[PDB]
Amino acid sequence: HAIFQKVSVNGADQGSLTGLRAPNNNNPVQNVNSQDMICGQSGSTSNTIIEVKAGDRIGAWFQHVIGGAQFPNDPDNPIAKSHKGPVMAYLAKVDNAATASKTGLKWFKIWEDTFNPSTKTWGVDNLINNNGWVYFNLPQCIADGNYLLRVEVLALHSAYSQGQAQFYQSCAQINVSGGGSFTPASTVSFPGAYSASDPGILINIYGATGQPDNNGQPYTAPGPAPISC
Ligand SMILES: [Cu+2]
Repeated sequence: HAIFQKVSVNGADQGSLTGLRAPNNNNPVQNVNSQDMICGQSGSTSNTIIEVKAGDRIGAWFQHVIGGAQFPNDPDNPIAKSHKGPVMAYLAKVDNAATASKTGLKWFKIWEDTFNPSTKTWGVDNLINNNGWVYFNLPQCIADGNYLLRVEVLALHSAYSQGQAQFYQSCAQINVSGGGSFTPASTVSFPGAYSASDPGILINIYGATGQPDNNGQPYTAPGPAPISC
């Protein structure tokens, strides 16, 4: 139960919900065909378009509730330790980030922190270790102009049952400067890219004693592979 609710560019805190299309509530989206799977549920929107340069270090801040922790010593801030799973980042080219409809956009994945079989660590584990933040670099090669940056936590604690995997989502409205000439080799539709019966969505991640280690097996994240320049 968390909400990506704040961007940071090379450390520069862009402000709570500045240029964010983010849910009001922290309830999970579980129907992978739902329109809520693009930028999460409808709720907060913004008129800001975050000015970034191709290559910048984007940090995305997840917290239990809007504002941060729901109460002093909140055990589920930034997210509950049980919510093991990957975190994923997509881009989609638009004319005007502020106006653009979230529907029908051609998405492409730029980054993912999935699972490490050896160290037994998930994307969410790093999320928590980084006090809610998730850092990644915007690819150098992408072409200038407006994008929707779509960061997405996938929690797989109950994902052993069909349609019980949990998706947490939000979109930063951004604009890219000092870019290249990379158009994606292929794109994916949202909703559409994820199938409920995927190895990464329908999956039991619990080992013998019941620890969420995926029996030290390599996780296969949903959607396309991250791009490369
Ligand atoms: Cu939850």
